[PDB]
Amino acid sequence: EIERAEYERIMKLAEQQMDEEDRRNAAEKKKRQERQAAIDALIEKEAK
Amino acid sequence: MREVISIHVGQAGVQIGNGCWELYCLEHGIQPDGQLPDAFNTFFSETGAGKHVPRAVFVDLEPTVVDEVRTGTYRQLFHPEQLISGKEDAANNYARGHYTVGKEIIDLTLDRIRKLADQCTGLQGFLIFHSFGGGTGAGFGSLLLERLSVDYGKKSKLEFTVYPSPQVSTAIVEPYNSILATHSMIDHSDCAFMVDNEALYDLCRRALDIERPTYTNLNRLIGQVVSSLTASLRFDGALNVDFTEFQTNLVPYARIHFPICSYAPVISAEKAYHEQLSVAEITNSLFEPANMMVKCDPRHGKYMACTLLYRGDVVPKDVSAAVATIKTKRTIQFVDWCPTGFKMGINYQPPTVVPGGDLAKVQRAVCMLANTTAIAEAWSRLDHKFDLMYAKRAFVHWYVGEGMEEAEFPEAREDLALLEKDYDEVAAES
Amino acid sequence: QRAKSHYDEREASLKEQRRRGRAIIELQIEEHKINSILEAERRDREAKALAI
Amino acid sequence: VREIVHIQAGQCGNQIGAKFWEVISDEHGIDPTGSYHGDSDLQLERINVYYNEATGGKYVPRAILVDLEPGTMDSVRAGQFGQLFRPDNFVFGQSGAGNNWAKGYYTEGQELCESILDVIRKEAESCDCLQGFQLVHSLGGGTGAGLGTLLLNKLREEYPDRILSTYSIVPSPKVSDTVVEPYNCTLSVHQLVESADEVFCIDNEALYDICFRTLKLTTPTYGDLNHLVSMVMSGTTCALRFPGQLNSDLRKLAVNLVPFPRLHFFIVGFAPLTSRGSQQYRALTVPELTSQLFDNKNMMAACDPRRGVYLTASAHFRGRMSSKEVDEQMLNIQARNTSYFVEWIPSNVKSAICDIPPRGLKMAATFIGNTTAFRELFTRVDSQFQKMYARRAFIHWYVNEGLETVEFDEARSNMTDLIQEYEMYET
Ligand SMILES: Nc1nc2c(ncn2[C@@H]2O[C@H](COP(=O)(O)OP(=O)(O)OP(=O)(O)O)[C@@H](O)[C@H]2O)c(=O)[nH]1
Ligand SMILES: Nc1nc2c(ncn2[C@@H]2O[C@H](COP(=O)(O)OP(=O)(O)O)[C@@H](O)[C@H]2O)c(=O)[nH]1
Ligand SMILES: [Mg+2]
Repeated sequence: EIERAEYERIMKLAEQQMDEEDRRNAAEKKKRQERQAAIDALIEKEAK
Repeated sequence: MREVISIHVGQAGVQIGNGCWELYCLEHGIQPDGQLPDAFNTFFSETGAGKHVPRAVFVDLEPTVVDEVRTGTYRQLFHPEQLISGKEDAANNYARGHYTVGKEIIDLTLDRIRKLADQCTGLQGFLIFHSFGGGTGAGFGSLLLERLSVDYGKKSKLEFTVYPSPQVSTAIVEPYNSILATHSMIDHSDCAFMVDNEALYDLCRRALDIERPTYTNLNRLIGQVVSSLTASLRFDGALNVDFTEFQTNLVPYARIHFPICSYAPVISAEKAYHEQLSVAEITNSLFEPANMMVKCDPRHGKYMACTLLYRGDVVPKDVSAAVATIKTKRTIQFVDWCPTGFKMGINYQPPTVVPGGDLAKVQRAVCMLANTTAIAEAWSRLDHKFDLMYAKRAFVHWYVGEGMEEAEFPEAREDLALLEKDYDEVAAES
Repeated sequence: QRAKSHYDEREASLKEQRRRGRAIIELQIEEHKINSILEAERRDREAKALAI
Repeated sequence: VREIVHIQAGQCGNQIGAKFWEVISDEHGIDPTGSYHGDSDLQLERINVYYNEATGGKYVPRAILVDLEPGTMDSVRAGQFGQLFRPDNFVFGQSGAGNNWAKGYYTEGQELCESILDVIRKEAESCDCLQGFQLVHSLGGGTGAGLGTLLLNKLREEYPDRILSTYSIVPSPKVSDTVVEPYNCTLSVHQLVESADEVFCIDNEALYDICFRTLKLTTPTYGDLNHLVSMVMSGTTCALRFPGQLNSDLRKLAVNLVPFPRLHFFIVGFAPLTSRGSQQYRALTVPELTSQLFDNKNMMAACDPRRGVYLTASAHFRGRMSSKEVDEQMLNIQARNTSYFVEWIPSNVKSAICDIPPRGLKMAATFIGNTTAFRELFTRVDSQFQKMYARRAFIHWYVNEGLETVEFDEARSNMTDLIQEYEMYET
């Protein structure tokens, strides 16, 4: 059992790795576009 | 695909609309020319090359405010046929706008609205704005709603109107127009949100360091509330909320539809750095009468239906914790026959700000809509003022001469009275 | 199937040309109409100056 | 050859089912595009039970997704396994859900069902055999409640022999998402009692309690909650796909656990759940699993078994363990706690042992229980529905759709009768 748990922990780390990319991409792409729509669109009207 | 038509009446509707479209174009990121440097169908309509056109009709019997938009920076965004301006205003007279002047231009506006709806196949409802004290606002709003009732039948005709302030008033004949509009709105309107100028004036300084705001600052606060209401229809969220969802839950009876509105956190651009603005803070501060946009104390009345709409880093676990703590507040009372009384919806898109502006870069925000019997406090003042006016027949000759029959005034008075008894009967316990 | 995928690409390009034709021509026509007003500058402002 | 058809409805059902397909796909070892790149030969033996093969080395699941509004499926198609589902298996209208049971049953339910039954029939007869259908729907809302009940009634009309096993979420008592939820729950119970054979119900507040108590999840989203429902889903049907020391399918479970036609509502639980930081202190053995399984704090239903008594119970095991140890533990747990078991039914505990453990967990077990504690769940909605029904408030909205006010009285009378039936069988 533990003999296969040695492989099992590695595969769990692989699942954790997939979660890492998915959550990280969902956050990094979301934040900067959100700031652009708010602030960069804001800057135009400040000059206006 | 899925769509809302915006209709604006009178001076306030145009000026409120101008601020809202400023927020909407920024929040999606569409340039003032309609080009770029999604859920566009919700408020934006698409044309040939890159140009976007907004799904709005601006109506006023006075061309002054409309001509400002025609000359203004946003002149290219709006299609010229959407901007309809009359010749002479209703002169703060309900009868003049209802019968004499309004009926001259009514047919043109309805055709424009109907033509717009063809491109808008995903229609779910209409949003309409009025001034209660105004003549064109309230007077033309009644005829427009009455026609639309038979034109479209079962369609959500939501409204957002400015109710007269308890003490601040800028029109002597204001009580006449409000009592006449109230009779018209209570029948056909599906659900009409209420705000007043005086509480907006108080919050614009209490919540943020602006010593002397103008109509511009007030319009931005209104636009923020409308944006959060339509935010669930525009972006992904953990709990999608549609217009029919609000319509079923908010109103328990036909004539008790009138809700109240609130928003939090409203905080200056500097103080936001001092406070965490966690989910507990934004939820707890909503129920305070200071944050109410309608100057009626909830402690006088009771709560029967509440809705929470969240935008930010909201986690569902904190929502349950926040709601549970609210129910432990002995200062807040609920009707026994409505144990739950809460619908909450979560959206991921944060609020968007505007420069030369009043708000801050709040990471998470929340919108609050509720129905309370405290609105009965406001109605009694309007009824009392009207009785003083009609006791000596203060301004009857102006309204009668414009075609309106005198027999309507007692009828509208009875309708307000029946609403007052209906609110009292509902608030009664058993 | 891939061949019709490029065939779908041809349809997309043609439907793009449909918008491009209006996109450029209708803008040009308005520019010419503005220059017609530039002609109206001299047929009126200076001609009525001759009327003065 | 015991293929099971999977059906989803509503936002809640579609998201949970989407998480279910991720777990079952990972269990067999199927790439998100439908091609096999697994690791063992035993994975291919009975893959037909949940998948159809599209010539080319691609597997298409026996799944149907239904929603009244198109918003939910946009996330589903954008998901990791969105492409797996058949494009013609997406059946939906273009009207809002409305959060109304009567609207979801009479206005849009009639129009959608005529389109849905053909897809179900096309999926049902595509396989040589079909033991029963599998449904995930929400009782609290309008779409999942009304559409689920209507589709269950229609399936019972067409397939009397098949086992209609359904999974549902009962509205939470304290902090729930809907004002008018008791109306939908009360109306849905009437059809759910008489139509479905096997029923499982989950309380969301129990999920939050379980997640925070055990797994120390600082930020519990809907994903982990949907994930927990997935292991309950996967462990339920583990026997059909793989061998073991004792085989038990859905029909075995229904005959063993259902003593009477109206007592078939079940609660579920899964083990082992351990804190991700302190999981390296647990020498997990069969006695440890039994303690975790039978513990009240690990039950996915917000009803304490100690407040009532048990009627039937069953435990499914996964992995390589001794059959004597399971039997000895099972006898010991029955003898030690005789206060909660009826005297007239000895040996109320049924066993089932599959051979292959799930991924990530060297050995696992699943519990399904039936008890008289169900009265508390029905008590909460009954009191809330009575309060709502007192002042005639929201009857108005349901009147405009076509529902008669007497339907509330019939539904409450039926549910109260079920409460009484659970009460008198306690003796
Ligand atoms: N909050 C807010 N209120 C406004 C704004 N503009 C106008 N109003 C309100 O509009 C009300 C009356 O509007 P008027 O223009 O005088 O009347 P009307 O509704 O257009 O009808 P007419 O009498 O024909 O002009 C006033 O009580 C104002 O409070 C605005 O920009 N913001
Ligand atoms: N566990 C879980 N619950 C959910 C999820 N999505 C929605 N819910 C809950 O389900 C209820 C609404 O269900 P819904 O699908 O809208 O019902 P419907 O309108 O009849 O289809 C709400 O109380 C939500 O809190 C999810 O992904 N997981
Ligand atoms: Mg005006």
